[PDB]
Amino acid sequence: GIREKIKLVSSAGTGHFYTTTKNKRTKPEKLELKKFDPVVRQHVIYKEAKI
Amino acid sequence: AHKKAGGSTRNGRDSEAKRLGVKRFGGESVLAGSIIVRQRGTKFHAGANVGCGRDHTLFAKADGKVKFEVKGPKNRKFISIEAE
Amino acid sequence: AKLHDYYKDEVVKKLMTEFNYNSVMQVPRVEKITLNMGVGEAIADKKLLDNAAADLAAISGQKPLITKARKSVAGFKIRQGYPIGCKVTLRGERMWEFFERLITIAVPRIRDFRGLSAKSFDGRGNYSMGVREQIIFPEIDYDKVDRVRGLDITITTTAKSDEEGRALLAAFDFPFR
Amino acid sequence: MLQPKRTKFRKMHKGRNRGLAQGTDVSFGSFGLKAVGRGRLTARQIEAARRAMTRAVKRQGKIWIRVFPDKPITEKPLAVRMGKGKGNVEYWVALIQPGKVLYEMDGVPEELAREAFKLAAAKLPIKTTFVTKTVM
RNA sequence: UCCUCCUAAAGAGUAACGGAGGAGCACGAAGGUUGGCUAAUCCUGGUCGGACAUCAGGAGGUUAGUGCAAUGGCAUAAGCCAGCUUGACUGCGAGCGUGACGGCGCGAGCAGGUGCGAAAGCAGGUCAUAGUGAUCCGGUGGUUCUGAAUGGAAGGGCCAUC
RNA sequence: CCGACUUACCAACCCGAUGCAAACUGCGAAUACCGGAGAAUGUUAUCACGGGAGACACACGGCGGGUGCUAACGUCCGUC
Ligand SMILES: [K+]
Ligand SMILES: [K+]
Ligand SMILES: [K+]
Ligand SMILES: [Mg+2]
Ligand SMILES: [Mg+2]
Ligand SMILES: [Mg+2]
Ligand SMILES: [Mg+2]
Ligand SMILES: [Mg+2]
Ligand SMILES: [Mg+2]
Ligand SMILES: [Mg+2]
Ligand SMILES: [Mg+2]
Ligand SMILES: [Mg+2]
Ligand SMILES: [Mg+2]
Ligand SMILES: [Mg+2]
Ligand SMILES: [Mg+2]
Ligand SMILES: [Mg+2]
Ligand SMILES: [Mg+2]
Repeated sequence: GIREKIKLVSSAGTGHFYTTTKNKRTKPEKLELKKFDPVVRQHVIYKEAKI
Repeated sequence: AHKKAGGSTRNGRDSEAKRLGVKRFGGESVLAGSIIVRQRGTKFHAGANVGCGRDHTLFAKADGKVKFEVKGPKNRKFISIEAE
Repeated sequence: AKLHDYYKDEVVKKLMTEFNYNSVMQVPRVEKITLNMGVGEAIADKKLLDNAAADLAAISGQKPLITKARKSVAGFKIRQGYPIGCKVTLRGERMWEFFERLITIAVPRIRDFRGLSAKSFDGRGNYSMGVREQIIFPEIDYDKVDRVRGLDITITTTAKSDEEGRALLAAFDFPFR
Repeated sequence: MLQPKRTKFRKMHKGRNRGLAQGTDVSFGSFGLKAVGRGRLTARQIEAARRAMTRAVKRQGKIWIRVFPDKPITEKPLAVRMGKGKGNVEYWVALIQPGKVLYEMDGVPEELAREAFKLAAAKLPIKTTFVTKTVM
């Protein structure tokens, strides 16, 4: 369905990322969340990026 | 005469059986973590030393003997563990 | 409030002697007055719901609560959660002030007013009455009204029966027919 | 002809017909016809027996039909093999156990009531007996 | 292929071209937490308003609701509303359930770092049960591994994901 | 307009009596199953690991059932 996969990339300099599914049409603005980054071992802002 | 074709059934589906039900009965000794009941909904409720999982599975949080009991105004069935 | 003291000093004591209540707490009391505009046409243009809300504000002196559809009704093309009306509930001082305005200046302005129906009671001492057009309230500037719109008044009381409720209101010279 | 106006399900298991009846007592009329055998009554048989007794009393008095045919019976057409699903519904039956009161009557002489039920019983497959309303 | 009920004989399991219905998802809120709240339907009285809209009162007592089938649950609500948030966390895991196996499921408690709450505490997605596809091959990012004389590199491994 | 009479008819809710249900339950056995203690009896009859298999066309009879016509030396399950 229109629910489409995206990844969230750590705003730290690490490469670490999460993956998630987003409804591209109804919510066009970028998803942004604080999540744990196990490379720096801190909660950090993550931002939507292409899978 | 002519042999005449039959029709077809529209039914014919079922799901796999899930092995629900009581796994340890009254007086039975259990270790912590032991599953006591697999449920759909809280047909039994968690008493003392008993936990309830995300799927309403009841499990031992202490070692002891399983005690079934009826409690409260609603006459609901509670499972508890008594220390040995 | 002026009519509140009239209640304390006359209505309560005459009612005591009329029904022979044993305790002053047994005498009926007005609990709240509620204004309702069932706008309805808010299904079309939301400015109509707004304009109707402004009228209740001017009449009552407080911001109305907009009321949403309890359930969808295809008979009126309303979905659940659509705004259908607005309400105001008056209590305490501002209730008595509105009640005074209503009797003393508002209902006299009703067209061909012969008095209110004495039978408009629910059976438990609450009185409810409609008004056909907003102009009975001088706070509405006749020069600026957009559309005709009425509203419902409801008076809720501690009365146990309509005979007690009617006696309470009549004691204010509430203009029954 | 008696059928449920509607039912929750269309087809039903065969089941079994063990046991003895509830409803062993005359309850509305003074006289009745009691089942002594065991078996099925079809809606057609119930109606045929009904018509027989009403003719005998020339519509006088009143008649209560105590049984109702609520069980659907399926059959397959001819020249079809086994399988391919359950057959189509053909007719409705009531399961009768010994002791069930099938019909009741009052408003007529007993000597006429016996004659009316004798004519009706000749249509029913099960054996039946004439019974009277007891005190207690 | 998967889920729910009956058949199924009061533990589990149990066939048939037996009887009945659904899935091949949705949601950054429809998740977390703190605080609060309680339904359907019907009868009375009220502007337009009608069998059915919003309002007040009463009866009733869950006959309502649950994002989507059915069953089992739910008032301490799992139903309804609002504030603040990202625990829809990373590494593990005593001990169990269910499979011939591959596998699937439940889980207290540890370490790090968070959210709500005065605090006790709660949070490792959603009332639970469907919303799915092994291996091979190949792509993308990272990495304290390997690097065919030696120093690199290619290619491979490991980790995340397609 | 409102509305009255009458019925060759039907008539929900509620109340009293009477039945039916695999996919109804405010009730509810006998058995079977799980755990614990005790005596006797039993060639360890139990479990784990390892070597070698064969078998995966079943049949009838009793009891409980689906399908069929409570037909079949019919068909598909449970248990002996
Ligand atoms: K079963
Ligand atoms: K919330
Ligand atoms: K062996
Ligand atoms: Mg031939
Ligand atoms: Mg199942
Ligand atoms: Mg079973
Ligand atoms: Mg059994
Ligand atoms: Mg709460
Ligand atoms: Mg339910
Ligand atoms: Mg759900
Ligand atoms: Mg080299
Ligand atoms: Mg084979
Ligand atoms: Mg063969
Ligand atoms: Mg075989
Ligand atoms: Mg066999
Ligand atoms: Mg055979
Ligand atoms: Mg058979």
